[PDB]
Amino acid sequence: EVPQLTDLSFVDITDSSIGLRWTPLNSSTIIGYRITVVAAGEGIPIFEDFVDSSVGYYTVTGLEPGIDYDISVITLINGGESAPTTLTQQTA
Amino acid sequence: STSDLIPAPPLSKVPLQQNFQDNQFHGKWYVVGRAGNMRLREDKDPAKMVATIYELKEDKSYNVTKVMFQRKKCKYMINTFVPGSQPGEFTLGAIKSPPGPTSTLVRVVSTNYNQHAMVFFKHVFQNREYFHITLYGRTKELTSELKENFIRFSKSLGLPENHIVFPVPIDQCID
Repeated sequence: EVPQLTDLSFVDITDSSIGLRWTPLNSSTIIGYRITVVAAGEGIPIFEDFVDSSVGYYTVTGLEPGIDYDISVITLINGGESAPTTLTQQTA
Repeated sequence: STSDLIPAPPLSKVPLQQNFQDNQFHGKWYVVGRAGNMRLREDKDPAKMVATIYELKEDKSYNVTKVMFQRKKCKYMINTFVPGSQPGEFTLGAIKSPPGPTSTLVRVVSTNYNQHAMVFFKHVFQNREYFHITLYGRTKELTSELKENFIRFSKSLGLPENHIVFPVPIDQCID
């Protein structure tokens, strides 16, 4: 089963943006990461995007101040993916 | 990269309230049932979607206010719903994609304006299709049959029972 990121961190929290940092996983099985962002209690994501496997840094943009977002980063392999590493962060 | 989600239903399976009256749908709607295909982390103290306020504008769009309860605090989010090809159908206001959705869809499946409404939502992000159905009341209280219909509809769209919830409501955020 696919490895989850074990060190997702939030940095540079503003009223409209949250910075995500993590250490890229090294296995050549890994094709990238999906970032999914949900305003906490909503039933569908607001934001979802992809970065290739080289990336350890993504800034979520166009957020609303004072809202909790559940931010998930999912490890991808060809035809598979991890359980999500999900953390909640409020904007400023 | 093939999506592992429950697939979104064909639109043929998502009716529209016939003779939809935009002026009557207008107002406050409490969340009574929710169902969708996003996988939701098991949480022992989840944030809640309390209510949705639909304000009909002169241009026939809606100003939508989502009322949320997050870590014990009321929160308020704004969307615009722009009308679609049929009455009771809408899309969200133009929003930047990526990383926003490449398409959205809202269908008011059924409503009697003064008691209940059931709304279908779809958000597509390129390959990946998320969908949601919300059962709403003008109060927090609905009839068993109305709830049982929502269950049956959610199932007709391919949603297992565990993705179909009736959250216990708050006493907050409204009055």
